[PDB]
Amino acid sequence: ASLRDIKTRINATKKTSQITKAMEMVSTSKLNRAEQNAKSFVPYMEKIQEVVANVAL
Amino acid sequence: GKHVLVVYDDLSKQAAAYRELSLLLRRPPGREAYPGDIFYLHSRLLERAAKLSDAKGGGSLTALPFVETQAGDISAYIPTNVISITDGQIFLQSDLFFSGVRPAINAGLSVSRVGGAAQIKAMKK
Repeated sequence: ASLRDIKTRINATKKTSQITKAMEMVSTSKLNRAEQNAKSFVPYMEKIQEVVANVAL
Repeated sequence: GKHVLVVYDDLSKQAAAYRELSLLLRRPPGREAYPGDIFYLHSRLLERAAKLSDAKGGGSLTALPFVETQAGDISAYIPTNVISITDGQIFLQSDLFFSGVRPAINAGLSVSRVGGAAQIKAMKK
């Protein structure tokens, strides 16, 4: 094809790469903040389950 | 004092014919083997379209030259020369053509330096 043909597709793909990288960074920060709630939840579930371990038997 | 519309179908083919004549007459060529005075030729042709003043009768002539490119290369020599002369350009694109958009005016690239002054008030609104 032509240089004119190639340049447009290169531009589009570079913009796509930019957008994908930005979304990857955002998801990384979201995952980091998401694990905290699981950390907070574990003690509650364990403390209820240990009471169940004798109440429900 | 009348108004005339003139359409030139292939300035590219006219330029090809003039290039052939120049090379047969053995004049030195420029880039893409075209003679150096092709721009003079086309400018002398096109700049004869004008809107005359009221003292001259008020007649006018508008021109619509056509230029054909190969695989969308608008940086070529004849397209650049013709673009640098005319007041505006309209680009028709095959990718728009086959996706259903006919006519294929690409509004993003098309330019008109005489916009607004050439439209009625309702259209301008």
